Amino acid sequence: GSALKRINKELSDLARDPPAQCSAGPVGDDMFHWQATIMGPNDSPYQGGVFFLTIHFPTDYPFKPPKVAFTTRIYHPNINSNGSIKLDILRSQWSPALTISKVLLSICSLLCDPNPDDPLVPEIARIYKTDRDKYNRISREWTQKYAMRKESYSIYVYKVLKQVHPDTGISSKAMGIMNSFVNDIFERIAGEASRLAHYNKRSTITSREIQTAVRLLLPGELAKHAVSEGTKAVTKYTSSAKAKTRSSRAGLQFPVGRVHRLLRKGNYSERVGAGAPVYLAAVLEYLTAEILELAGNAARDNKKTRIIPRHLQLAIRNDEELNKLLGRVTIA
Repeated sequence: GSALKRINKELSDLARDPPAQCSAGPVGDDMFHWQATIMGPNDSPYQGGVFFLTIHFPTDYPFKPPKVAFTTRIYHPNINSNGSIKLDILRSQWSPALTISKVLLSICSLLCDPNPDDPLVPEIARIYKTDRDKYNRISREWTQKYAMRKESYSIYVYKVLKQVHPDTGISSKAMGIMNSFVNDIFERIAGEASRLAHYNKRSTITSREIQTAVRLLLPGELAKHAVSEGTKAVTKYTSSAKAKTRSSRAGLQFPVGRVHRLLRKGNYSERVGAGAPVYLAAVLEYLTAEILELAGNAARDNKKTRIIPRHLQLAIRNDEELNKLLGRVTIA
């Protein structure tokens, strides 16, 4: 679609020469929903703070303006508690010629030079005009008080397979599918968790939002066992000593740090608790163990010692719950 491609080009343009004091990227695999971070302009009382914004592209982009709003509380004549930004380009003076990079730069200038004559919060716009010292001081108070290549898991898939079926291998084509399953589950769970975080106005994704997403997106026994594996992992991670590896502290084969990084890298939320990646990592490992156990069992009926894409198709189709989860994923 034109909207998508236009969005993808701006990202490419933004990626090469990012805007000063700014950065933006999609949320998960959703190109129509971005997260943006602005470093406190040096020529402003907001210096030192990191402000988080949300961006939503309409279907008719670039012929319609993007919906931009602050998720971090800020004190400004043109920004209200809803994060709404009164800026001419955002609504009145939209043009397809503008870019998200230009928008963000126009917002930065707005923080350096407010427009108190066309205000969104009158009290702030009055304090700004009559007592600039009071405005600058409160701004810093708020700044201080509020603004402070598909992934591959071949090793861990291999490690789980060695636990479940020590004498069964997996072809390269079968391993690629595994990576597709793990990445899809990651995207869908994280995506939902992000939704829940924004929905309830939470700046940190914790194991709480990871569990609710699992309980909602996984069917029947898969969800019940998944929730059990995620809980057992988070319990072991808290009690276990700090000296050993995050994955080891949770008794998992999958990498917590990598998941934790991806949780941040994906812009699913402003922050990500330390429990969240453990929970998701445990959930990812369990499903991998389930899929690999069935596939290997499938490779055995045909007297094969190496899982191939066919045995993966079979293991999913033979299990009602898994097929409900992995039906859409392609299997060549």
